[PDB]
Amino acid sequence: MKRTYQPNNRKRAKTHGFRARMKTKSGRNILARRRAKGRHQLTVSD
Amino acid sequence: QYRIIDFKRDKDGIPGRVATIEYDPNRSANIALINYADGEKRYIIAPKNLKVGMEIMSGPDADIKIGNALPLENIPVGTLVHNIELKPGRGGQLVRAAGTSAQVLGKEGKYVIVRLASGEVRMILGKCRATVGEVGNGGRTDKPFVKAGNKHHKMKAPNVRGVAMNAVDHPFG
RNA sequence: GAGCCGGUAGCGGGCGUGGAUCCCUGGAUGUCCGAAUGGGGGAACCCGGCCGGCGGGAACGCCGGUCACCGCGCUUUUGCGCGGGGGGAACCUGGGGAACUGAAACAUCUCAGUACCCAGAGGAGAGGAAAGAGAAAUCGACUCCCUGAGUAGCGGCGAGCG
RNA sequence: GUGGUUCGUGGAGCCAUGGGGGAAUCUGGGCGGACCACCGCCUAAGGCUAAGUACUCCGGGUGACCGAUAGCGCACCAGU
RNA sequence: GCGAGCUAGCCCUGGCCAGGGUGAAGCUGGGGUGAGACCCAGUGGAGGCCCGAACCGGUGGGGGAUGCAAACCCCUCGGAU
RNA sequence: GCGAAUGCCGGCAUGAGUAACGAUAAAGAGGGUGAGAAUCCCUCUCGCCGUAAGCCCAAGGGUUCCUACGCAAUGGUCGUCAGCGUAGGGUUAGGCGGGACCUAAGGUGAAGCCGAAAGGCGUAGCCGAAGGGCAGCCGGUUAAUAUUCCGGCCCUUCCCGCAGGUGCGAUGGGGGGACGCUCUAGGCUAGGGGGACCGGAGCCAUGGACGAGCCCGGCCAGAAGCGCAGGGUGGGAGGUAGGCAAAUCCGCCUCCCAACAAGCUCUGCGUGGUGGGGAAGCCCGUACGGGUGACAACCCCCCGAAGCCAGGGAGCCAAGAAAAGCCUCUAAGCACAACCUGCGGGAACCCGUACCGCAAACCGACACAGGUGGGCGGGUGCAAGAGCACUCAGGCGCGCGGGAGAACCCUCGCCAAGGAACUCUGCAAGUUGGCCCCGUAACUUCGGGAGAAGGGGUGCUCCCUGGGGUGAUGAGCCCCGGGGAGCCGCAGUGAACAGGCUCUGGCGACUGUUUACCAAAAACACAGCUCUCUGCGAACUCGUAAGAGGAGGUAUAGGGAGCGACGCUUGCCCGGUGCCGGAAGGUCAAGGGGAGGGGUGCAAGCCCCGAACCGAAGCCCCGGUGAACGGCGGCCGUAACUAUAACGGUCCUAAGGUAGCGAAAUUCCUUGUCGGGUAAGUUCCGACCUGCACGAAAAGCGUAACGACCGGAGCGCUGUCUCGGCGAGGGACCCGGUGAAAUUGAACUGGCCGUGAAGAUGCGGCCUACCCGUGGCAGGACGAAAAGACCCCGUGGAGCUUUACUGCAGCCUGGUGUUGGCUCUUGGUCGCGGCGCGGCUGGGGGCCUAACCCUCGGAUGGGGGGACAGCGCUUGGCGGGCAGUUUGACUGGGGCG
Repeated sequence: MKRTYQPNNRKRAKTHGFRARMKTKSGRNILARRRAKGRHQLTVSD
Repeated sequence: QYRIIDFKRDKDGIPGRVATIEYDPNRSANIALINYADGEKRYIIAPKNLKVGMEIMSGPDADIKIGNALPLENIPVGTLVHNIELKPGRGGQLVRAAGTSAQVLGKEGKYVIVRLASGEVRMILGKCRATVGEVGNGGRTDKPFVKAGNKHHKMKAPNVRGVAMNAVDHPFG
């Protein structure tokens, strides 16, 4: 059926992961956004 | 086999021996390993002729011995060439398997005349070089891609075309 | 000032007026990530020089400590010793910077120098002793509140801005 | 050739500058809104400067403010 | 700001196409002429080539329509170095 | 202050005890446990797999895995069962995988390069993998782990010591690891098969046979020593005008040994010696059986790989990735202590394992007949083969069971007699379907259209005969004819997998590719043609300036394009338009450059307006331009006993349709008129051709082969149809367990003929009219779905278009700038047709060259262009490439009018 979910450790991870977000302006942005703003955890945390 | 190599001599007094027939797949040029004196080599131009049994070179000196090549300065008039040495040492300055090279059809001071292989005419310059001899491309033309599409087999873009499209898509398009 | 081992009330055991529980303030530890900065990296993991005990090395040899990123001055010598950088709800100036919508269309205009993004200072920045203002030869830092005034005035002199 | 200014090209200045010419050191040199005479003001083209206004994460006070579909959405193993 | 673990591509690097059929270049030999053209016979094994599994697809009909399912089941079909 | 917003939130009823149990691969019986078992455990019949419904490696998910307790809810019923609850416990590695090694894409990235800032790029080096590389295997052992735990057998790297050895000693160099595809020799395990030849546990019941009888098996792994087996290179000297920046390496030339020689990396024997070994099995559960002791056996011939040796060999073209090891060596130290070796002792980590894993544990929100990558995948039978029917090992019976068999939908089976007429349509289905032999038409680009079309064969028995693997060849096996005789059934690929064929036409050549959830086509794609911009630092595409792309390409090339094999053939017009060329003449921006006027000025002055002339592209004007846009006439007369026409007369146009074709899918008058096909034929197909409106390049006529394309016809055959009529399995119906769903104001809701806003159960008159239900059948409740997509209306919105409006991107362009020298020159001007001079200032031609840029070619120097130009500022211009707005009202429907 091929949905769109097949997760890929390697993938998903990579792609998304503390770092990256960081590395980025943007990413970083929102991130520290989320952080306070909301609490929670985060991607990679995932 | 996905690679380049030589294209412009500028170390001479060297012994030019016609390496061999390594007809080559990568630029419409068919060249053979050119064996130099020391032993240092080079898949060199494909300027047709100069039989396997190598036997050539060039030089600040001379030696029209078909193929081979020197500066404009050092060159006859009424002569057919390639290794299009445009600017001062810019190595090759044209004629790629483009058999019909250029013909020092008249030179002038630090300026030598050239029949624009491609399809026009004007002048080069001083030392500027270029090796006579033909090309090599056996009319590298024609040949049928029959009931299939050589193309594809191209590895060479089916970058296919269109023009009629349904849209209003790509540059001047 | 005389009760306690946190919200757990329960089992099993215990500290205490020859000043416990806890309230304060200044402490020493502060494992791994994170600007990370020793090096690599899909964070919270895996890798290197110097010192280090010497350590089980039962008649056989390791973690710990450490150290070190890079842009800043410059005692330059072979450069040794200082600052930064990362944050941070809101507020601050600079750098850059828009359509909606009003004008009962919409090109001028408006929303605005707003919303957003960026950089950066602070606990506040902003700004700040005048080649200023205006004209009574009158006034004097900058800022902010009221007022001046929805006036003088800007304009497809229209909506508005002011 | 743009800016800011109430100024939307305007009789339209001051200050700020994108390009090109490129003065003076006190009878110097801008200014008082095109310009000009005379009067009157000011002295630039470097810098530092607390206080008077702004903002609530924090702590307190107070409520013709609420009461569990109201109040921050979330009165307690919720930005879960 | 957020995304190619959707899909269209493009770069890099591996894996994969059960069996069978058709029989061009060639090379071997023989063939009237100068050599040959060129003929034939053998060998030979190409082709986005044929017949067909897995695999890729999803016309043509059947079911299904608060389904098994927000595209699937059935018969059928094309591609198959 | 609330019915009331298809309102929000929460509960709660509906339909409704009807609809569903997630594949029609079925079960049934005996015992056992339990409070209670169709749904659990043992056992015995039975059905479904079997290329899977097998084990395996991955990825993903992470305790789901075992064991003892337990069922409240999740398990679409139960439930003592669980991949559910609580509790305890389980997965260990120098040699397996990941790192402690290597790089391509790509990503990072000190230096370097450009941005308003954030940022962009990016060398070397680093990150980066089932690509490279690397040192093991078989058995046992628990409730779970296992190449890790046991044990038996096989190794590797580092370190210290000594023993022996030799210029060791970088990674800088060189080989070097290193590779495409299609195909195939030689050899060998995996794997399979026959053995009654060896071992052993019960048999035979029945008619028969104790017999080469039935049933199990007769293997797995290994130091090197060792013969089948290949598998990779040659051997010395010297010169090294000297390279691979530095010398001995390898590269290149010369003379000798230049073999089936010798060389160093996998299979067989084996065999050290170990294990396994089923059928046991006295103690013991004689049964959740098996844990563990006889003895086992331990052998031969047969078939044989789609990747085992191996980096093979042969062919071919589109001509197949980079860093550990091996040898050469500088720095450099060893050179009685550096590296190679030998023996002996010493050292060896970090994190990964359970079980699921063509899946209820993975994605689809669910135990959803959806998808998901690699490994042999057992046999018997078909010509072969992971296709097929039955079954091996192992897996499972779909998680709802009984019971009736009505209509009715599903899936499937059958028919006489006719046999498409059914109908838009042979849509479906049915014919036909497999191998061998015979036999094959029009046409052809001679390859093919052929599997064409059309027959005939196939089974099991015995006889004599010929072949290729069988180490000679002599129980063994295979391809095969042969021909003779003979036996049976309706049938002899017996079942199962398996073209219906033909005749014709149109388009597109063809294999293709594409609109995922309608459409695979005449749509794009093409191999092939033609115009065509471009000389490199290209031209176009992204980009704010760097820069990449292009392309390490270089005119047999790179980009722009309209058609889209091949054949035949593409004619007529450049008045407008785009463009290419021209640039003498008009024009005209910024600008130079002065007459002259103006304001204030006692006055020198001090600000503007300023115009004669010189002045850019552009535009105007001349020409060239059609596989550039685009266009390519009208009517009157005339031999025509009747009709254009052979000719003739003209008005306008840039010429004014040519060759081929024609009622074509461009022809509405039309089912045009003639012909054929037929019982009639508005589809076809041929021919005319007054072509309502073909036409050569978005080609034109045709064209073999080719198509899940479209349309036309014939045989073949079937319930497609003349109505069908029977039947088989599945719901529907009756039982038990569970138990939804949109819509709905509310309701005990009849027909009539009339009516109302003009298509009424509810209003009037009338006629039938008991109360409820279940299996049904669709008509009405203007039924359900959705605030019509068709419509108009809002001076709503969003996409594409051009001579719409404006504006920007880019491009061309005058003057100006860091853009410096030297000379050759003509023009203006005012002063003193003129000439002499003079200041003024305008045009222009030259190597140079010191910026600039580029250049490189091995260093910073040379080289080339050079006042360019890049590039900054203002000018002007093109400019739908893009961005933003706009494009009225009326309207007895919007529009056209």
